[PDB]
Amino acid sequence: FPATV
Amino acid sequence: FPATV
Amino acid sequence: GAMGSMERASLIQKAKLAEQAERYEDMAAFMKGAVEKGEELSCEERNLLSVAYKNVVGGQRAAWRVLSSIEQKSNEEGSEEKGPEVREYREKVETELQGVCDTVLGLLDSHLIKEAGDAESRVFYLKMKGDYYRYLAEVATGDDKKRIIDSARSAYQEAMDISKKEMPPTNPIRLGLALNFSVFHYEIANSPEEAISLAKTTFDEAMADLHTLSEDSYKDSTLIMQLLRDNLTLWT
Amino acid sequence: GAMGSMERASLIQKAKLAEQAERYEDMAAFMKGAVEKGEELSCEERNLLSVAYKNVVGGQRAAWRVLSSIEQKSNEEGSEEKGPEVREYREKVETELQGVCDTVLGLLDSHLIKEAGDAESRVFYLKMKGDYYRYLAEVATGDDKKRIIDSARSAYQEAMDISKKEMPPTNPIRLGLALNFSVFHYEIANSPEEAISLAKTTFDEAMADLHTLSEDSYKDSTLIMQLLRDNLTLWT
Ligand SMILES: *CC(=O)Nc1ccc(-c2nc3ccccn3c2NCc2ccccc2F)cc1
Ligand SMILES: *CC(=O)Nc1ccc(-c2nc3ccccn3c2NCc2ccccc2F)cc1
Ligand SMILES: [Ca+2]
Ligand SMILES: [Ca+2]
Ligand SMILES: [Ca+2]
Ligand SMILES: [Ca+2]
Ligand SMILES: [Ca+2]
Ligand SMILES: [Ca+2]
Ligand SMILES: [Ca+2]
Ligand SMILES: [Ca+2]
Ligand SMILES: [Ca+2]
Ligand SMILES: [Ca+2]
Ligand SMILES: [Ca+2]
Ligand SMILES: [Ca+2]
Ligand SMILES: [Cl-]
Ligand SMILES: [Cl-]
Repeated sequence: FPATV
Repeated sequence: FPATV
Repeated sequence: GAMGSMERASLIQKAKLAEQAERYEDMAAFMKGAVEKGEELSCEERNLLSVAYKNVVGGQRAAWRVLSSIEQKSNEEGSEEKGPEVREYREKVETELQGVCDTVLGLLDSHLIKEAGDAESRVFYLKMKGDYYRYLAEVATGDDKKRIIDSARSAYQEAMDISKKEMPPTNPIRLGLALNFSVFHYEIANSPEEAISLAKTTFDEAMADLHTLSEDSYKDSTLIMQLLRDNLTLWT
Repeated sequence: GAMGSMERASLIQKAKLAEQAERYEDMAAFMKGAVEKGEELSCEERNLLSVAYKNVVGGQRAAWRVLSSIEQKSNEEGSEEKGPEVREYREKVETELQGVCDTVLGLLDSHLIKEAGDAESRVFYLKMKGDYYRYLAEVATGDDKKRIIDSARSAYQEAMDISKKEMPPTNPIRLGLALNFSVFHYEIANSPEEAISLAKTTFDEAMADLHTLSEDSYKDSTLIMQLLRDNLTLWT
């Protein structure tokens, strides 16, 4: 899964 | 802390 | 509300204790109580709110993905029929997740966003609105799926417009917003090219502004820039 | 009970799904529902019950320790007065923890232990009874603290007596019981010499019986033996 903040 | 199961 | 009798300052204090104890459900409940006092939130308080709900919904999303994967496998050719239980339990977790998203969106609509006038608060809350509609979109399969997606897009877009006008390209809120909107494009909107373009442009414009920053600001901006790079590496 | 309308087999199935999704509160609620159907539990089912509640109470204990440490620091000389919030929140977590222990002890008393006739089931449940009284003892400070400690001791002792008579020294239930009773001695009963003696004797008697075991049984017994060794290393 891609990075989110 | 010591090991318990 | 169950937190109605507790002082605002005590709710904030206990949110911080809950964080230390990794009690994120408690942390979220305390911060919901704090929001419902009706006063605006400081920078620190906004980040307590976001951290709390991010952890709660993050756990729900991870569980939902596990259960969805099991459910998908059960509907493959050659899979033995095991009854309604997998679907039921996935639905249970899904409903709980939707409930948390609705709670967060409710706080934003009543009345955090409408009283948020400074760029740093308004962009922060609109990013949250985009994120929680995105989480709803991840589990949506029905007639309103397109409208949920468009609600996420619309919130992100308003946040982007404000951030570009009012914030420097290295601002961590601006950077995090762009990171997440880029993921929205890739994972939700079936728009990988838009996702890549946004991540690259965001990264490059931040790089060009790093020279203006103190050491501490540099550290925080470059952390998020690395996440943009990580996604670009994943996608290219 | 909320699980009263769900099939026993469906509760078990969902407990296993909850475990896969790391949803231990759900797992515990499903297994409580299964117990309340009134039928005895199989080996696998007993271990689903134990795993579920171990994870729930384990998280509570970790949180309680964090908060207790903060509270202790607040009562040191030179510490600024921050009001009742730390105590209140520690008490909240403590009450929740006691509630879970009481729930587990309630299931054991109504009616798991009384219907457990085989050594493997009876020892398993009595070990659980000792463990959950031990967790109550960890947070006890009042008039019944001695009685809580003695309740833990009594359950462990009955389990020990049965296990020595009816099980081989390598039996994993016997080994785990001894590990935990040894920790009870060290951490609760202020009896470090008893703790050390029990761990050493248990280890040595298991070592002498390993030759009787299959590869798979050997693997499982030696895992717990290593924990006995680890505690002995910590304590000597
Ligand atoms: C006042 C305010 O909101 N300031 C703020 C918010 C968020 C951060 C921040 N920097 C980093 C670096 C690396 C990982 C995570 N962060 C955060 N928190 C997550 C987050 C939340 C909202 C927007 C962006 C964002 F990164 C720093 C300062
Ligand atoms: C039928 C039955 O109860 N059998 C059983 C129970 C428990 C285990 C077991 N082996 C190991 C090795 C290493 C770590 C943990 N375990 C477990 N589970 C924890 C546990 C629970 C109760 C008693 C002892 C114990 F170790 C194997 C077989
Ligand atoms: Ca007040
Ligand atoms: Ca079934
Ligand atoms: Ca649904
Ligand atoms: Ca305002
Ligand atoms: Ca500005
Ligand atoms: Ca790649
Ligand atoms: Ca039935
Ligand atoms: Ca205070
Ligand atoms: Ca108390
Ligand atoms: Ca029986
Ligand atoms: Ca036997
Ligand atoms: Ca040592
Ligand atoms: Cl369910
Ligand atoms: Cl509290």
